[PDB]
Amino acid sequence: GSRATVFKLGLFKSLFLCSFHDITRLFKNDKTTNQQWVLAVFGLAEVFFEASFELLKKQCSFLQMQKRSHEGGTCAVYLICFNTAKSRETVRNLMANMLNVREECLMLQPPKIRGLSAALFWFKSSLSPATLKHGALPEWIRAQTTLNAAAA
DNA sequence: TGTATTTCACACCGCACCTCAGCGCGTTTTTTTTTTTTTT
Repeated sequence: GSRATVFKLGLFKSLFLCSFHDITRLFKNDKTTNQQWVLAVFGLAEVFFEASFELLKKQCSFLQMQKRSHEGGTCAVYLICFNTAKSRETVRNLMANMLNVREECLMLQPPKIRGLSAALFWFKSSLSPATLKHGALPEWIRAQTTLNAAAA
C-alpha cells in the first residue's frame, strides 16, 4: 500500500514547508487511475535521482523533481505526469522498480487542478538549482500560476 | 467464512458552451464672395 501517510507528510513538511494534501487530494481507492501524479521518495542517492530525471523523461508529458535535505532524512519530491494513465499500483511498481527503496516511501495521489498552493509549490520549485523540467508544465500548474500573457 | 480485487452509482466540482442588448457609430468644399469686365 503506502498511499500517503502522516510520517512521510511530516518530513515532507519539515523539508519543503508545504503539505501533500494541499498539492494533491484524496484517493484511498487503489483502483482509480490518472495520468498525472505527484511523488516524494525517501532514502535516495543523488546520482540515481539525477538518473531518475534521465530515466523517466521518456514517457511523460512533463517531469519535475527537487531534492533535500539537512542531516535528518531525504525527501526527493517528484512531479510526474505520464503519457497514458496508470494506476497507483502500476505507477507504484514503476517507481519501486525505479528508486531501490521499499514500497514505503511512495506518495501517490492525483494532483489538484483548482488550488493556489498546489501550483505555487512547484512554481517555486521550478526555480531551484536541482530542479529538472522537461517540456510544457501540465495544464494544472501551467494553468493556476501561468497561462498569463507572455508579453501582455 | 474471512478477504483480495473492481465496475456501477449519486455526485464534488467544472470546462465551456450558448444567450441578450446596453456600451461604442456622422459630414461641411465649393460657390459666393463683390470682385472689375462683360456691351457702353
